[PDB]
Amino acid sequence: PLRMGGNGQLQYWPFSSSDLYNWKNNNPSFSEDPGKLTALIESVLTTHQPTWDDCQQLLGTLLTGEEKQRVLLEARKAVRGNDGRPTQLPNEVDAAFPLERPDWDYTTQRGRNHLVLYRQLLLAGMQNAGRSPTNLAKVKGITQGPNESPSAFLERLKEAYRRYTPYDPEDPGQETNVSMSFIWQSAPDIGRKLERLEDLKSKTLGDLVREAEKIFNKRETPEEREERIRRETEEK
Amino acid sequence: PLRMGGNGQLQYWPFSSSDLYNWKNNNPSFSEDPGKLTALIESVLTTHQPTWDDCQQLLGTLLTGEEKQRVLLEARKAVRGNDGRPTQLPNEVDAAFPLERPDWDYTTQRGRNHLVLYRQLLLAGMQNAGRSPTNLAKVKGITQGPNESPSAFLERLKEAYRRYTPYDPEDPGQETNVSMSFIWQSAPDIGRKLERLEDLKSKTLGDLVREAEKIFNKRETPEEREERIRRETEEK
Amino acid sequence: PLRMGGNGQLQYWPFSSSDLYNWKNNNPSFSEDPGKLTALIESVLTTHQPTWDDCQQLLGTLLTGEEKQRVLLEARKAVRGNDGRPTQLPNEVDAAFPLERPDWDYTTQRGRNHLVLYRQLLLAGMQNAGRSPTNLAKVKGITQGPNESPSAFLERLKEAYRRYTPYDPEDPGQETNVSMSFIWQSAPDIGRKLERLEDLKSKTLGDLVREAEKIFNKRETPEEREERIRRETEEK
Repeated sequence: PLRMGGNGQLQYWPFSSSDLYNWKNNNPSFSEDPGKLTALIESVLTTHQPTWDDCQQLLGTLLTGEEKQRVLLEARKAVRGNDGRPTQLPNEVDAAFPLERPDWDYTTQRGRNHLVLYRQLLLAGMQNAGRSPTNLAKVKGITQGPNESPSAFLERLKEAYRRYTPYDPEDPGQETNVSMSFIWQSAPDIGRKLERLEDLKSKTLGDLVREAEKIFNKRETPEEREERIRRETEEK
Repeated sequence: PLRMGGNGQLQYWPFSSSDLYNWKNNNPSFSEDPGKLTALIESVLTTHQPTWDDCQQLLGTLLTGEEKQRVLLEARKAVRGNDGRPTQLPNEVDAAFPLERPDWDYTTQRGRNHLVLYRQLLLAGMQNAGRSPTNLAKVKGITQGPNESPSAFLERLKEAYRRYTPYDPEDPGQETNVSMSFIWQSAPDIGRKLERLEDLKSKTLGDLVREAEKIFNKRETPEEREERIRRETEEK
Repeated sequence: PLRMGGNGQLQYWPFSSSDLYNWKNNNPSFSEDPGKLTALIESVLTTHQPTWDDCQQLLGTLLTGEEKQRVLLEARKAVRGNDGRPTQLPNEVDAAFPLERPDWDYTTQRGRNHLVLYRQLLLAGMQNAGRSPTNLAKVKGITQGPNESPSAFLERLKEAYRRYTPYDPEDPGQETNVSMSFIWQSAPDIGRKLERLEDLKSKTLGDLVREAEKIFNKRETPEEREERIRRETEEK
């Protein structure tokens, strides 16, 4: 890790093994649920400002051999040339994301910039390695459970988009797409009412969740329903 | 109708009733399939350069009383103020889309500009009146038939988006949304292969149609299949 | 451990015993799987910049008496003279990799260089001690499992090369050799297709893995197969 010392100079210290093992033990494996470790590592990359060697310990400790490999190749595939486009030119790929220890000096602006880029590419690698073979059926299979809140259902639906499509459900250009899945795959009472909303085209994903919550939050308690039935007094 | 005369001056002539009645008789009613008459009228608005009175004959002849009313209110709802935003200010609405004969003189740039705008708003009115209550189930219900070509299926899917959602399936921002429905609702053999395409995220709607056609075009003729079976020679 | 202090001077602190014991407890023994501890120690040698005494604690804590001995003799066997060749000259061997505490002063370039070399030789020792009696049958016995991904299979195949041959499967000169084992020992459907690839000679190990993944990723789901069978409608 690196931190700005009291003297205005970066200061280095190695990761405590307790932190590394705690991070490992409190999360699923990367393969089981890539989002978990990816989010943890994204955070650490910022708070701990790891050097290249530190990143090797992170990866080496939190990922299996096969996972790390996937991530590293994905990171190298994320390198861009000075024209902002992908590049497979060995020297450019090696310079951005070296597989062997680089001579980066954190006391230099040059070293720092490489470290920044390296960390950014590492994150990209994990994000992309966390992707699986596109399978739209998995997205269509996310249906709101009878007790499931609209916001909880939406999070599961977004997770399926992330895992099983190339589309980022948080992109502004995907909003109507996620919105349509949300409406279609909500519980039937909710979906029928969302479909009938006035100025439906104008509803954001957040609007739709709030409208679904109004219906859900109108759940009509089991006790209440039973009481009504009892007071039914209509016989056959 | 108006046309540029041989002397560089606009020339007026009334619609032949044969054209009006032919247009009516060769198309479904607006209610049955709004796209038909809307496209015909959009074309005529250009080729025939109708005046306000001509537009009344068009509407009066091709639409029922109830359809025309819907269209006219939809057209007035499409009027924009000078700030490009909707306006319900009577004077602005009346000036753009008058319900009673205006004093527009086609020999004046002023008259011509009003005519242009009027025609544009009329078209907008028809496009919007042609919309129905949002019903996502209708879009999910468009499934490729066993003999249906991928391009024919895509056109039916787009028609459902137009009729039963507020989303324009031709908008660039809707492409991934339409693409996902196209993949999910294609015939199962096709959908499974489209889902497995390399660099799926990179495929346009046109790309997906071409890939689906390759599979469809690999239909494996009934005769061929039967022949194979005959030459099976595998008994039980 | 050593680290560059805020004053530009190396600073020493002893290993926390919690780190040493955590490293031990979270890994297999060296004998069980040498790669585990070797990779951990390679990392620590960099991040913790251990002195000669620190290295004795590392080895003493993570290895058994018999393992440490193997490693130390292997490290001394890795010493090179100034002509880049092996040397068994006592003074040269002792100077590079001393068995008794040396007078290396980390505040001197002389001391630092010896420390660098010592750590490099220690790593070499572990890498070589981790080797076992050459046994090609073990490499031929690595066969892809029916559920095993091509990348997971390749990692197991490389592990067998490391453990049971003198060849480094990551060497550029071994690529065709590993490639041929990969093709021959892949699952039969995959191997038959890899063998038929156009311009096979041009395929890297990475290319072959990607081609095998396309076949594997075409696994034809059990459910799918069953469905097909049901819809078979061919009786006997």
